[PDB]
Amino acid sequence: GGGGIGVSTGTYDNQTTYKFLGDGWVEITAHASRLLHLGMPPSENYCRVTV
Amino acid sequence: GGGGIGVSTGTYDNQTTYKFLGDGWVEITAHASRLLHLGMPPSENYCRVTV
Repeated sequence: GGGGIGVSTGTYDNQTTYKFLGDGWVEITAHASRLLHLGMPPSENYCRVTV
Repeated sequence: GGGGIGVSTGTYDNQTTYKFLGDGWVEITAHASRLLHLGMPPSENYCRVTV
């Protein structure tokens, strides 16, 4: 159904919309979309490191 | 009644009001008030002057 490997699961949107309401009030909706690169953690163990 | 020699007959107003309506529309009402000095016309006759 909605879930599928070949179907996209979201929409890229990065635009700042300005909605002027009244009496000088402004609704500023800021959309931000970015592509993220994640890699394998050097270790899978939590570590107490001392500097 | 409303008319009187000692009563003022108007209000001095010289302010630019900004009324934001919506969708970014602005109603700019500009009030302007000035004191005017008028003197007697050098002549009371219409004149066809040639330069």
